[PDB]
Amino acid sequence: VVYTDCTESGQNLCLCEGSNVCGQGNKCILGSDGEKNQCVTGEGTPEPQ
Repeated sequence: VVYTDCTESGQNLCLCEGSNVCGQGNKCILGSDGEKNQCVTGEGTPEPQ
């Protein structure tokens, strides 16, 4: 039950915490304002098409 990496801050079923998944029910923000990545809960969508 693993996924792929994200492409931008905001997706969900991707990898944002280094290589750990970050997203279902929540929403990560990888590299904020040209900064770092972090996981927060919110409004987004799965990365897989």
